[PDB]
Amino acid sequence: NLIGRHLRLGSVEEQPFMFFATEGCEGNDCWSGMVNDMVVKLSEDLGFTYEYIQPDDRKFGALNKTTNEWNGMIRDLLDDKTDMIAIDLSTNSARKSAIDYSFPFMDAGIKAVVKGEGTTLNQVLELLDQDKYKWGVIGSRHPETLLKTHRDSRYSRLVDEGVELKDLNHAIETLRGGLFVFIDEGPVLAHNLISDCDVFSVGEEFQSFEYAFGLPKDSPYKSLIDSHLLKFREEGFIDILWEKWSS
Amino acid sequence: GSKNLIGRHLRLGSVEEQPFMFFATEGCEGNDCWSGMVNDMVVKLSEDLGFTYEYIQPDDRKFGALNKTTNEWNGMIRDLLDDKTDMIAIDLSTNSARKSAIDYSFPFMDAGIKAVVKGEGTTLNQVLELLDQDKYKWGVIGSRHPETLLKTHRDSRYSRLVDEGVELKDLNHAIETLRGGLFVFIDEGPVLAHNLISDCDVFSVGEEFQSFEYAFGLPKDSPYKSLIDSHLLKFREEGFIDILWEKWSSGNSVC
Ligand SMILES: [Mg+2]
Repeated sequence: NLIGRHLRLGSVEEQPFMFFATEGCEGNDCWSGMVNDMVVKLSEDLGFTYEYIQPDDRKFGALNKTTNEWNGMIRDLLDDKTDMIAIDLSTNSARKSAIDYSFPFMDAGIKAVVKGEGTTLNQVLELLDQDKYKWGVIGSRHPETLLKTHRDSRYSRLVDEGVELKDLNHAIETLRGGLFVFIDEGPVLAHNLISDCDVFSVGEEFQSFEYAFGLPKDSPYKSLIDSHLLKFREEGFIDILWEKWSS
Repeated sequence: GSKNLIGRHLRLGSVEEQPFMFFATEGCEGNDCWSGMVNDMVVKLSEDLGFTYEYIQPDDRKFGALNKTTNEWNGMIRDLLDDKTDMIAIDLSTNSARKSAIDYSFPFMDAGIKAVVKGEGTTLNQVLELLDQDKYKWGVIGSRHPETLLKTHRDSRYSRLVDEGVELKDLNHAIETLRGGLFVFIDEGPVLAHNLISDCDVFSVGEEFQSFEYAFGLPKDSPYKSLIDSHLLKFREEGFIDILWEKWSSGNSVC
């Protein structure tokens, strides 16, 4: 079904899933990481060519409830600028209302972290009842969406009253600045903070979701992508790649 | 697209597999014979999506595997392929053999293969050690997912394990045989965790291995997959699946 086809793949840098070199490379060779290794193997086995297309707005994607419009990689997919989103794309109901997901490749949860040993914070909602710590989530990323759609609207308060963060670099910078709880995703934080010995978890992880690829509704490629991703998991390839790429 | 589930009557494949499904064999009729985590999910789905349903068990009482001699399926998988059912509503493990013939819903639970053992004295650290000894017997249940995963593993020593193990008919027979002693039973983590909670003389053989999911089974080209997938994702995101596991899975331990 994919032999000879060309796939336009939405992606962005998100270590260790994807690394994007901004110079010293051309085309697909600018990309590396766990997801890139998956795409390369898919392309070899299924016989397609591909390219990566980043959203101009550099966002993952969320639905703005004021305008009822999407942004980020989700929007590029809906606009038919891409055929599939190849990244750690978290599963949530808002996205599911607009796009499909492939078979998942990894489980993930929401994790909150803070700099400084011995934090008094036991659970993130406690942030609302104090002013020693600031906190935040990154705009147009999955954790913001999950917290805003949580049944307990105190999670919407956390988002609305938090610091808006531009991207992962900005968030980690702010975290490393102290007195700041950053709420994001376990696997991304596990990598990326491996060497920050003075950064600690706040509470336990919460919400259970998956990382998958994103597909447009009625994609003719979903069946094959799903089958091959399942085989990757069953054969141990996903675990081998995580061991290869995660610090 | 246009087709939804309102007013449809679904035939759902299932069998008893505690704590996912319990089937009463007397003193009940129809859907009232069924209870468990999966039943609670189906009830909620039926209310939200507007379908009625019944459960249909395969006569062979198998989950389903592909016979490489005949190229035919059995169990719930076969019933689905034969249009006796519309969806398999159970802890249906994801594997590539099944995926060649059917689709899966969005998953509801992670699971792994787990090996357990009863016996005093020397014990085992990893299942392949079984091949180089004769103190312990061992087995997997025929036409169930662990057998399929071991038979398709690229290390054919796992096929030896299956081929040289004792034949087990179903979960009751396997647990019976395990409790008889000097036996390694290789099955699925969540199933064993629930059903062996009180067996203080049953221990692990190594760590869990192979990661897969439990999902519902759907025929290829089902007009209902999108809706079922969306609703199952919402169940997970809302914490409903976790609440049901806490409701149904065994707690405490006399051990
Ligand atoms: Mg999973």
